[PDB]
Amino acid sequence: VNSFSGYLKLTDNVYIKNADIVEEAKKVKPTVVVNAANVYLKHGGGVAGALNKATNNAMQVESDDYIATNGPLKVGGSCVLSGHNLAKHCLHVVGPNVNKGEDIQLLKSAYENFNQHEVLLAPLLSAGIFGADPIHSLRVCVDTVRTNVYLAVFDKNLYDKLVSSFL
Ligand SMILES: Cn1ccc2c(N)ncnc21
Repeated sequence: VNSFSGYLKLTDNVYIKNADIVEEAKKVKPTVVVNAANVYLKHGGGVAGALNKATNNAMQVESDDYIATNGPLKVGGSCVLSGHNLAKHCLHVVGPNVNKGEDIQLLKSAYENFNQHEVLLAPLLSAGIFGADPIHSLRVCVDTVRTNVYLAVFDKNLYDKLVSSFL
C-alpha cells in the first residue's frame, strides 16, 4: 500500500491523475519525484521551473554545483539529486525536446531511467514545452516503465483526452 490518492489506474503499474506535480509532491512527500530536466539542469519553466520555484531555488543551486562537477547530462539520461522540501530524491530525467530537434526515439531511453526506482511521482516527459505529443509519451511510458509510476498531468483538458484515448 502507498499514500497516492485519487489516481485512475491504467495498467498493472501505471496510474494517472489531473494534478499540479508540485502540490502532489508537497502532499505525498514521495521517495522520488521526477523532474522534466534539460541537459544543463537549467530549471527555467514547465515542470522544472515550477519544481525549482517550490524549492526557493535550492534545486537550481544544487544543480549548478552538479553541472560544474560533472558536465551536462545526455538526452535520454538522468541524475539523482535531492528532493529538497518536495520528496526524498529528485530524479532529473532529460526527455528529447522536439522544439530543439532531438530524436523522439530517445523518449524510450528517458523512461528507462524510471526502472531504477520502485515507485515514482512523475510527469509525462517530452510533453508540455518539450513539444512531443503527450498521447505518445503516455504510450511509451506504459510500454517502457515496469516500476510503479504515478503520473501527474497538469492540464484537465489533456488529462481527459489521455484517459479517453488510452488503449
Ligand atoms: C507537464 N507539466 C508542466 C507543468 C506541470 C506540473 N506543475 N505538473 C505536472 N505536469 C506539468
